Amino acid sequence: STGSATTTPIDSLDDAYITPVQIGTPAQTLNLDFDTGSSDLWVFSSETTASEVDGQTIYTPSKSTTAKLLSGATWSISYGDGSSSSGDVYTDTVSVGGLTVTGQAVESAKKVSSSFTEDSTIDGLLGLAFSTLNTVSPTQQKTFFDNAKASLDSPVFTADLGYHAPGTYNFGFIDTTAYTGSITYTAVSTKQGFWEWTSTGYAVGSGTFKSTSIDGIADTGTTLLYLPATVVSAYWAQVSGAKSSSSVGGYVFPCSATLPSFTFGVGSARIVIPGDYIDFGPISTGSSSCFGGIQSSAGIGINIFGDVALKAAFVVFNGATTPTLGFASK
Repeated sequence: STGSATTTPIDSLDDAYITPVQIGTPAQTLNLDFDTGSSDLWVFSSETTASEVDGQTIYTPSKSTTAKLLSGATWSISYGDGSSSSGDVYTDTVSVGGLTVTGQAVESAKKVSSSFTEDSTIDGLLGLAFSTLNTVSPTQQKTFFDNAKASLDSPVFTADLGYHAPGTYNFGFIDTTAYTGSITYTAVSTKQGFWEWTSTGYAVGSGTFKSTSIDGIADTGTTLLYLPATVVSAYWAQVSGAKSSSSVGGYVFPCSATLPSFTFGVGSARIVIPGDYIDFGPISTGSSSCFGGIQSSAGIGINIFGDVALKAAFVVFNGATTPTLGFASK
């Protein structure tokens, strides 16, 4: 089997991407944030505290003939941005882009933090990191990918995120029309439960490439590119008037600037992030200070190749017995 679904930016900045997902019988379609940095499929639901719902579409298990309470199971998750959610668990039929899994754990939120409530466009998350990170207790659950894997034509999914445009998540096949050149594969460590890999270095603009190992994660659920402070300082030093602002919470730059590109290495290959991808616009409405898309990881504990980086590539998440990542230009 295969599946193919379009993913759409939630706003004009590509802050996140939503992908429609069918849950239950008859189908209830929710728009989920596919997150290769986490392993829970959770939804706004009929159980969510009413004051914490503001415009989201909810899953109502009582209206699904295939829903079953997963008795005694609870979940609770905290993300890198400080957001959180928790609740109880149903199993139900879940389909993405024509690919169906029966018996998927659908984590029903009883509580969500303010950042979820305030984002009316995101009806929940679909985790695509390794199932060792799933938070369901006392019986850990598998991700949609892990449950689909044995049925897929190939044990892979691909992320093809757009810049200010829709893109695609494919399951079970690699669309050879969706990228240019060849795919470069690189090793993955699953020790922390992430799609963790090592970039071979970077360049700023037209500058020389610096060969240096940068361990980080491929995380579709993170907006920005978070790299070591040395790398990030070297990038923003090429932008007149850029500075790190402790009041704003990262590097800002004059909105009048033209940003340089940023290149990262994948083995001997190179992915180029155009400068425009690094512009996240005014820090507040009408400001002439703009927020940068490359920020320091120093306060996180891990480097994160988020959407700024991933949207510049066609990315293969190879879930074979030995997992690997692949990157191609597009």
